[PDB]
Amino acid sequence: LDGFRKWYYNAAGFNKLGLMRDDTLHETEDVKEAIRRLPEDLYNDRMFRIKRALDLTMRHQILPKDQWTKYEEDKFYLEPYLKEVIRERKEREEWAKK
Amino acid sequence: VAARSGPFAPVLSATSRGVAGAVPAAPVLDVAAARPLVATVGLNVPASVRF
Amino acid sequence: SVPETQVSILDNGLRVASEQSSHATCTVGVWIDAGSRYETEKNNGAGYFLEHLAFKGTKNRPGNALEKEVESIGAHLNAYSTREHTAYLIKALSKDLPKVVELLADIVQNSSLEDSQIEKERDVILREMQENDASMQNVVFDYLHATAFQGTPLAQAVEGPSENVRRLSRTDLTDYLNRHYKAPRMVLAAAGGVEHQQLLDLAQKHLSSVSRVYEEDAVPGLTPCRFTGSEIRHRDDALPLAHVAIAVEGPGWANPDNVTLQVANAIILCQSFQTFNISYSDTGLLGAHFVCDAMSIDDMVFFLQGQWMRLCTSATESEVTRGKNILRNALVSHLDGTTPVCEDIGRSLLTYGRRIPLAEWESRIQEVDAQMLRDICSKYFYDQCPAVAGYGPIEQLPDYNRIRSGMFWLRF
Amino acid sequence: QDLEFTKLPNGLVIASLENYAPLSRIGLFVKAGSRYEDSNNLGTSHLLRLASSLTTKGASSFKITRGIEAVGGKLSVTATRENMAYTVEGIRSDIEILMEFLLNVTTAPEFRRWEVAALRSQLKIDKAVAFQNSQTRIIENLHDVAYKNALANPLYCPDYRMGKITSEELHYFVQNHFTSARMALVGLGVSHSVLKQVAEQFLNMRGGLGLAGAKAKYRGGEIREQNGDNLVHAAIVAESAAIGNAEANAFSVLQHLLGAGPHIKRGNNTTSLLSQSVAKGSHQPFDVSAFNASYSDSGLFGIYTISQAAAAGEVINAAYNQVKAVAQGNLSSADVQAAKNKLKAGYLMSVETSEGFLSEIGSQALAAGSYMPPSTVLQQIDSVADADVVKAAKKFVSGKKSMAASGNLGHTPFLDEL
Amino acid sequence: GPRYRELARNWIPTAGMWGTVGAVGLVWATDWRLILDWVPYING
Repeated sequence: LDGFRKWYYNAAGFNKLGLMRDDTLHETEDVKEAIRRLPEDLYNDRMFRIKRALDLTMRHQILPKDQWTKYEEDKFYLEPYLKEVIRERKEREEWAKK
Repeated sequence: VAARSGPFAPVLSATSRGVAGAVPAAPVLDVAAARPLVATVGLNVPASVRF
Repeated sequence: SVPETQVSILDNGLRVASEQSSHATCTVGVWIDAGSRYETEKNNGAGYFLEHLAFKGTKNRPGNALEKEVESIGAHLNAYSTREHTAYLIKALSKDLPKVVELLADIVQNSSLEDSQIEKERDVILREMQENDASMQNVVFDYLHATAFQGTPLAQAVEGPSENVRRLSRTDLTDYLNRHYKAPRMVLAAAGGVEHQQLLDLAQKHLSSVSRVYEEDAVPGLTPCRFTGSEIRHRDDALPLAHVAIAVEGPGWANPDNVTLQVANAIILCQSFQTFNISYSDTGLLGAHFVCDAMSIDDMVFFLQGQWMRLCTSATESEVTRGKNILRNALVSHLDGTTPVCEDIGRSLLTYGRRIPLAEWESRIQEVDAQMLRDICSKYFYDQCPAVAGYGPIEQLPDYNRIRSGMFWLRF
Repeated sequence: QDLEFTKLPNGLVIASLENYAPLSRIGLFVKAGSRYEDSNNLGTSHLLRLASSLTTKGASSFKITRGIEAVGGKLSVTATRENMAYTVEGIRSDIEILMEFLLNVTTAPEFRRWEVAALRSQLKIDKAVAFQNSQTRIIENLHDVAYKNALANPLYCPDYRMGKITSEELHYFVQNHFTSARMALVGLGVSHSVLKQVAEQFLNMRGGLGLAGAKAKYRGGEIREQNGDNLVHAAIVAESAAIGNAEANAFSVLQHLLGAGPHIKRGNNTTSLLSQSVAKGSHQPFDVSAFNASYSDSGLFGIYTISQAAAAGEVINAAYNQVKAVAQGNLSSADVQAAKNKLKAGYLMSVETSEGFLSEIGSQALAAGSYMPPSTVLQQIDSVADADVVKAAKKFVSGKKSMAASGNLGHTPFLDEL
Repeated sequence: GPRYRELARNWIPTAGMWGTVGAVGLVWATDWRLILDWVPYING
C-alpha cells in the first residue's frame, strides 16, 4: 500500500509542479479559514509555490526531476489548521441543530 | 542658527519650500471625579471604567 | 427564603412600605406619582425645576442646611424624575434611620423655594438643556416619545420646553408641589437594615399631615394616550454617528405579557443595539435603539426588523429558554443592592399597588413557552405602525413605507 | 453563616460564604496587574483582560460564550494596577459549568495567534472608549509622571504596542504571574467544599510564587497636555502610605475631610473644605475633590480639580492653600468625626452589594490572606485620630509632587509656582 | 435536527396556504372545468 501510494503520488503529477498536497485543496470556506490562520512564512511559501505552478502551467513545462516534491517530503501543513476549522464548524452546527 | 547649532540646525528650522520613505498616509466611538481607575470588561457586558 | 415586602397605609394615604435584610446601609426613599404626564404644557418643567430646587433649601433647613446634615452622617442624597414618577432617596447607615426619614419629610413638605434659589437654578437648568442636546440617545428617545405620543401629555419631556423653564413662578411651582404631592399618591420605601415597625412609627411622626385635599376639588385625572405611528428625522450631517430608535406600542404596567415581551427582548451590527421596553401606564414603547454609521443604518433596520419577524413566526424552544435564563438574572434583590431594591418597592407600590415577589416573577417566567411568545410578539410587533426617531447622518435611514412594509413578511 | 477560609498547601486561598442567595457569584483573584510588566511587554495585561473569551484548552470559544449565555450567566474581568479578578455569576443550578468555564479560562488558556490578531483591533476600540473622558487620561498621566517603573505602567495598551503583542508574551505573563500562591478563589452563595473541590481540577498546575514585581519608585514631575477641553483637568499628588500602614487610614480620613466628592445630585456644593475654599473666591463652575490611590508598596494622595481654563490657576492655588491649612492644624473635631462617618458609610455601602462584597473579600484575600469583618474596620477607622489626619496632610504638603494637567493650560500654574 | 422541526411546524400552515393559494390560482387561470365543475357558482 505504501509503494502503491507513492506510485499514485507520481501519477497525480502535482509534485512535478513543485506543489504540496495541501496546495491542491479547493478553497472552500473552511479551507480559506484554515489558510487565514496560517503563519506568515508558511502562507508566503504556499503563495510562491502556487504562483510558480501557475507559471509552469502557462509555459506548459514542469520542474526538473531533482526539484520535484518527494512524496515522503511533502508536508501536510494546512491539515492541522484545517481539522480545527472543521471541528469548530461542526461544533457550531451541532449547537444550532440542538 | 549658523554657528550656534551647526549639525543640530535642521531640527530647529522648518523649511517649507512653498512653491517649487515618503509619508505613509498618516476613531469615532459610541458615548467629574477622583479615585484610582479600575478597568472592567465583560464577555457580554459592555466594558466600563469606574475610575 | 427572600423576605417579604410588608406594606402599610397611613391615614394621609401615603404608603409606608419597607423591606428588611442583614445589610445595614438602608436606602430610604419617597416615590411620588407625579411626572411630566401630569403637566398641562403651562408648567412643563415644574417637576424638574422642583427637583433641582427641592434639595436646595427647605423652610426648616434654610439655605444649604440640609446638605450639611446629610454630610454629617455621611449619607448620600439622590433624586430623579421620569414622565410618571418622582423619587427622592437617601442611602445611609441603619442607626441613622430616624433623622434621614425626618430629612425626607422636609423634602416633601415644608420645603422652601427661595426666589433667589429659583433664579440660580433657572440658569443651571437652562444651560444644561442648552448642553443636553449633546447627548444624542436622549435626543433620539425624546424625539421618539414626541412623535409616538403627538398631542398627548406623554410627548412632552421631563425637562420641558425652554420657555416653560424660563417662565416659572414660585407660585406655579407651589401649585405643582401642592397639587401633585398628595399623600395617597406617595410611597415611603425602605430597603436593607430597617425594621418595619420603627419605620412605621417614624413615618407618622415626620410624614403625617401630608396634604391630601386638592384645591376647589381640582382633583387631577388622566388621559389614555394614543400611539401615533410617525417618524421624526432630525438630519444633521456634521455628527459622526447616527442614533435611530424604532418602537411600537407597549401594553402597560399591569398587563402580564410584559414578562413575555421581556423574554423577547432577552432573545434580541450597527455598534450599540439595545432593545427596550419602555412601559408607562396604559401604554409603552417596545423597540430598539441602534447607533450606526450612516452607511449601515439601512442594513441594521432590516436586521432589526428581521429579528422581530423571526420572533413573530419562527421562535424555537432553545432561544426561549435562553431568554428566560437571561431574564431570571435581571431579578432585583438584596444582592442587587439596597438602592435597587429600594427603588423597586417604590415603583411597585406606585404602579402595581403591591410589591410583586421574585417567586411570582419566576412563576410568570416559567409559564412562558415559545408558542405564547410568538403569539404575543405577533400581537405587538406584526403589522404594526412604528414610531421612528433619527438623529445624525440619517439620509440612508429608510422612510416610513420601507419600515412599515418591512414589518410584514410576504411569506408570513 | 459566616465567611470560611482555607489556605491550601500549594498557596491557593479558598473563601466561601453560603447565604442561600438565588444568584451566586464566584470570583478568582490574581496578583497580575499592569505593575508586573516592564518596558518590553507593555499592554500585555490589557490584552489578557480582553482575552477572557478565547478558546481555552478545555473549552472552545464557541462554548465559552454560548454556554455562559445559555444559562444567562455573566463573566467579567476587572483589573487594577495590582490585581486582576475574573468573576462569573449565575443561578445555583448552573454554577458547576460556570466554575468549569472560569477555571478553564484562568488555568489553561491556549492563546492562539489568529485569535489575538483579531483581538488587537478590539484593544484599540476599548482604549478609545476608555479615554473618551478626561479623568481616565489625567489619572493615567498622573501615574506615569508620579512613578518610575512599576505603578507608572498604564492600565491600557500604548499605541505603538498594538500590533506587537504576541501569543508568547501572553503565555509568559500567565506562566509567571498566574500561580497558586498569588490566587484566591472566593464564592458567595456556594459551598466551601466545592470551591475546595474545584481548586483541585485546576489551580494545581502552577504552584510557584510567580515572578515578583519590581518595587515602585517615585519620580515626581509635572506633565501638561493642551487638549482644548475648556476644562483644565489637573491632578497634583504626592507619595503617601501603603495600603497596610496605619497612615493609610489617616489618608482616607483626610480625603473624606477635604471632600470625597459629591453626596447630593445637581446640588453637591459646599461639600468640601476644598469646595468651600474654592467657592468663597471663584463663581465659575468647578469640581474639586481629593484623590487617594494606595497600592501594596506605595500610595498617591493629592487634589483633583476641574475648572474653567481662565480660573484654573487660583482655584488650584485655593485648593492647595486649604490643604496647607490642614497641615497647620486648622481643623475641628466635628469635621473629623463627620469625615469618619462619611468614610465608614462609604465602606458599608461599598460592601452592601454582592459584587462589591465579593471584590472586597477577594482583595483582602490577596492582600492579607485574612478576612476583616466590616465591624473590625469600623473600629480601626475610628482609631485614626485628628493629629493623624494632620500628619498625612503634611506628608502631602511636603513630599515631591507629581502633576498631570490637560486642557487649555495658558493659565495653569507649574509645580515651582504652585 | 430537533430545532429545525419546530420551525417547520410554524411554516407548515403557511406552506399549506401558499400551496392552497397556488392550487386556487392554478384552477382559476387554467379554466380547468373538471375541478371547477365542482364549485357551486362559478360552475358554468
